[PDB]
Amino acid sequence: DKNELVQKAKLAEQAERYDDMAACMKSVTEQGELSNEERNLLSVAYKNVVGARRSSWRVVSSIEQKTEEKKQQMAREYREKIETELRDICNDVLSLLEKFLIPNAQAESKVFYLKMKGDYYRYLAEVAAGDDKKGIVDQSQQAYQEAFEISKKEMQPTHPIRLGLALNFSVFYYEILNSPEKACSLAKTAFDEAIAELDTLSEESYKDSTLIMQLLRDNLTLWTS
Amino acid sequence: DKNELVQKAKLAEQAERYDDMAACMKSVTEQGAELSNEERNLLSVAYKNVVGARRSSWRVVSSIEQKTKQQMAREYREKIETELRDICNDVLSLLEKFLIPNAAESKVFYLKMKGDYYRYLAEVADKKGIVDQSQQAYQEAFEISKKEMQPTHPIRLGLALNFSVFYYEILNSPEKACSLAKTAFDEAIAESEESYKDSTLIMQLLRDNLTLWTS
Amino acid sequence: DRSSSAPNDWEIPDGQITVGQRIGSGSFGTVYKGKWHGDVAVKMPQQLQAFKNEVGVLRKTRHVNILLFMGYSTKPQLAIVTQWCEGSSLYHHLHIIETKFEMIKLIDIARQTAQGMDYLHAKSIIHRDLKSNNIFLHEDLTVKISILWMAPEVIPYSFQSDVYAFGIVLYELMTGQLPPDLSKVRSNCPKAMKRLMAECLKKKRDERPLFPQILASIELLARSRSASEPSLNRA
Repeated sequence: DKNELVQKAKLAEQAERYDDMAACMKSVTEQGELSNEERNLLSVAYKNVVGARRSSWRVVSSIEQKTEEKKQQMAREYREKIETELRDICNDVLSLLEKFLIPNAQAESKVFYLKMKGDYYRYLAEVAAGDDKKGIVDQSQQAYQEAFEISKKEMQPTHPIRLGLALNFSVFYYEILNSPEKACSLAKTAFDEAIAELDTLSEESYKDSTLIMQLLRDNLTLWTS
Repeated sequence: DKNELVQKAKLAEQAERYDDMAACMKSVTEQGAELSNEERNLLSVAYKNVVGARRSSWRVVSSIEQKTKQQMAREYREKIETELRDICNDVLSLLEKFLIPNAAESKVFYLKMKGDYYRYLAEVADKKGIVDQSQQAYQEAFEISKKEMQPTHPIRLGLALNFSVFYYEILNSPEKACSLAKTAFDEAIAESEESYKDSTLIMQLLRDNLTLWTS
Repeated sequence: DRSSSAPNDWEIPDGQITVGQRIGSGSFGTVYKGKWHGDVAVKMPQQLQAFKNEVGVLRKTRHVNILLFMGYSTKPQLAIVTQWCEGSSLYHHLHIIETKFEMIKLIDIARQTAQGMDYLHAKSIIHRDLKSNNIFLHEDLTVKISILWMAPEVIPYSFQSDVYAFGIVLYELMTGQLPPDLSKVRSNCPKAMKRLMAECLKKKRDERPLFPQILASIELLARSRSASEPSLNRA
């Protein structure tokens, strides 16, 4: 089963049948720690599912602003109908981690889990509005904060997810909290530390470090606007 | 009513959420609506996108099994394959029930669709007793269309292009495809121009089609 | 836009061109990076004779498919200036990074070399030192025109001695691995390309084809996927 589940997952991944990946990996997670490679598949799977569920939402929202008419009914209904799909998708991954994140402490595994928990809240926060968004925004900042603490103390700057976590924390502050310096200071701190760490000898850390770090400067540059 | 559906379809098309387009376009056509080029185009684009990804997936899926848990690979193929048939058989029923009676470019394209969608279905195969209907569909459409639109028209060339690739991909008999392909080139090259910009791509495609079939 | 996320006259007076940081060495000497209305490349009695002899041969090139020479320098030291090439040599691409080249481009790499050498040959320019360490993939694979790669008779140059080296290019293009073991040739190589590589290793030096024949041969062989009609047009 688990082997086959991974196999169905790995094969469905090849099939890009991400819709099916969600059902397989959810059921996989339901068994309750998730191994490294096995954990990776879930993140990419739901991210791809949410991706389609987010890019569409983005274009349709723009279209609504552009729409100004009968279109307002169709657009708003459609936007709402796509929002309820992602939120159920959101509550699902949240429910899975809410249950199976607990078996985690391997500190980076716990670190990985909190990062994952914070990210989807932002997706949820984008589609929500008003007080509904406030409730999730609160949980989101707290999740990144708790993640940042353990990641900062227990994970060295060569760890790729430590850098990616800071990136997610910073993009949330910039995109919603609208405080570029609050995001820039932390993100650049990792960046400054990561470039110092570029001197490390390990090839994989080096490979993963150069791959991720490229986003940081133009991102901060884009945030100068 | 249909206008509401047309709008929704227009939305799902660009938002990369093709599943909604088919259901909405189905409601318009099942009501008995008459489709103009852009009206049918949306329908054509909706189902063509929807079926291509699964079939391409099957191509991916069906290739890994060749590399041979083992049963599971075949089983997964059968699932997408099973779904791939159902999702297209819906269109055949709709075509047969409503789009066939629809009534010359209209019939040409709808007849074209029958063979087209039938091609996508039969290739999944049984096959011996299936493919001939697409052959029949294409022959009728080509025979009827030959007198209605000039070869430069992209529908005819698109029809001819599919009609040509059909013999090669359905049973690997390149002799008719290559002859068919070149047969249209000179009358198309000889020349209404609003969509000729599109015609040149199909023309180029057929020439490029011709380029591979040389081997 | 919005923030991204985690995806998972040919004499140039001295002083006009800024010669910057030293990058490396070529077949002989030192190659430096430079600036003049964009990036430029600068290559630094025996010294003067070697410079004029190499410069004089290089001075005959005026074509888009050859590493573009731009000028020469006498101050503070004798320097030969060409345009800058960004990337790595064919050897580095093929042997340290395992560069993933498209088949059409692999055939095209052969096409550009014969065109450049034919042009050079029309100007009576003998290459004498063709090899993967001397072949830079400029920008999007644009071709700009040895102990292990120098032909047995050369290692005395003639049209056929230079051709032998291009024969080795066919080997490198089809095998991709360090020596050469021809068994590494790719499975999808067109038979005509497969045979030409084998032909290039023929024992008789005078049996090698002329550059007009190679270019014409590449034009003929170059002709060597079918699919369904694309979605109809919409704005």
